[PDB]
Amino acid sequence: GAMNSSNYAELFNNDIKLFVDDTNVYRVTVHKTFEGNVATKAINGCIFTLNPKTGHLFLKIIHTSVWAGQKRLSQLAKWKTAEEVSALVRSLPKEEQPKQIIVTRKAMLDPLEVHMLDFPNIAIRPTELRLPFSAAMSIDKLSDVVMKATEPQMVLFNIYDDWLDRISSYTAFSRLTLLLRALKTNEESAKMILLSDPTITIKSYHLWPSFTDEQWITIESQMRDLILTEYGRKYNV
Amino acid sequence: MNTVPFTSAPIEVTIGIDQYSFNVKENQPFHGIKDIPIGHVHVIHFQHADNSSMRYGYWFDCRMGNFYIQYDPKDGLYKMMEERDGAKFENIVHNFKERQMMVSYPKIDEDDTWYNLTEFVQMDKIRKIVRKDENQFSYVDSSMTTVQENELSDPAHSLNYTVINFKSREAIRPGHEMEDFLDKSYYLNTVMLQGIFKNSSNYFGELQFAFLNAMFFGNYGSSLQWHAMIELICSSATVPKHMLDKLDEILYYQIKTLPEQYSDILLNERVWNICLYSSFQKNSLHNTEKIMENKYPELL
Ligand SMILES: CCCC(C)(C)NC(=O)c1cc[nH]n1
Repeated sequence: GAMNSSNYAELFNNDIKLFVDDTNVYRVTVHKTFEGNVATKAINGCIFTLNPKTGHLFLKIIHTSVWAGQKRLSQLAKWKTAEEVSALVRSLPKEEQPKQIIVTRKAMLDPLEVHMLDFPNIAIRPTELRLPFSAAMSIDKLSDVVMKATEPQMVLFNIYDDWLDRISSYTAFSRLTLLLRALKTNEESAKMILLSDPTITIKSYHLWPSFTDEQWITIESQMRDLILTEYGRKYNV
Repeated sequence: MNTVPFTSAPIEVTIGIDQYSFNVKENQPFHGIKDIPIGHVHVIHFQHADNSSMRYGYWFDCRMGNFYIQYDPKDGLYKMMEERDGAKFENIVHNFKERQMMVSYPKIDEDDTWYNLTEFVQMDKIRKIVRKDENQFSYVDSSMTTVQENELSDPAHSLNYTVINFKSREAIRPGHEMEDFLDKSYYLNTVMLQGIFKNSSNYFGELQFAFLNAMFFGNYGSSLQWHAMIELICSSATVPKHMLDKLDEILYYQIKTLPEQYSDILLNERVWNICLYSSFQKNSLHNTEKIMENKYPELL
């Protein structure tokens, strides 16, 4: 069933699983029309499909053409997500297919369950965790590939860079959630923390800067401070 | 007028005959029920005074044989049996009638309730849902499970209702996942109506039979089946107009007949609110919506 604080280490066992987040699939800018009405303009989006044990990110870019002439786009987006996740699973060799798929929003359960009826042994699960995967579009290289797409495209990334050479996947996931939570709570400040020091660079094949172990500890402390702050700046505490 | 005689009434029991019920005391001089409507299936049912647990009963059609009730002190229940000796049976019934030892099924100037609840119910279809081919009548009780409940345990004693499952490959065409899940017309019209039931009369017959087993026996799996069959229609955007009009009449009389005090356990809040207020057919069940809103506004 649901995934929460009590079964957190299950994410890092040796049963293949994927998180699926659909919060950036259907993206719009809201604007005024010449007549003073309001309309939306879709921009490119993405499905965020992540193996939390390995860091493998299957980023399916959703080009705005998939919405042309369609109605009820927020509903369609859930079914398009489920369609693309199902297509991904079917494209993987059997021994790479997930045993569980965890959706970050409960509204994806029925769309994904229906699309995965051919896979009765893959468990579709919700979670009680509030995971900050919407902030994926605050990672500059991911935002860039999404916004530059002229057609549907899948791009494969490791969202942990090379961290697993030095830390475990529990620690890597905790680092990722901290970074993404910070970017979600105050993107400008979080990005300043990550890129203020011009001597620490991002490798061409990486998403995040090449921090040493000690620098990660400092960075991680600065992100906690940011989150606690905003929590005060927010609630006045 | 047909008759279901009783050998005797050895244990105190609330006997039901269709929508009627009456009390017979332990060893009361009671010998059965006369003046029963030819042309209708019927159900005769029982609740012992000492064990209100296990309501049970028999679906039957007097045109198919001469049936009587006899208590079995070993199995502890009133059993329906068929008498093959036609003259013996007629003679027995005539004696009991002459001595005025039978209650009478009432036939009331205004009444069409039982017709309206069983319009599409056929004994032959009942006997396929309830499998016991050596008898012409069908036993049902409170505890019998449905084939679908067993998939999710004695098969001989099951209710073989048609399995309806909205998240099933049968319900969902590959490549039409969203379409078929949000508009169930292809599952209703092609899979179920054209494919399994053959026509809407057979579909309504099973729907009405499921309701009556839910109401008279408190059979939970029957209640589930009734609601699933309602929901499959209401969730289809394309339904023949005659089916919607008939469904409205069917449900009207079921809601009218339901005991007011059983509404909390026999009516599923989600299905009814979805069907009357959210579904494609939200505006197509005027009679049902009106009686529901006036009789059970709390459910809604
Ligand atoms: C003495 C003849 C009238 C009978 C006795 C047949 N009425 C009943 O048995 C009866 C029992 C409960 N309701 N009606």
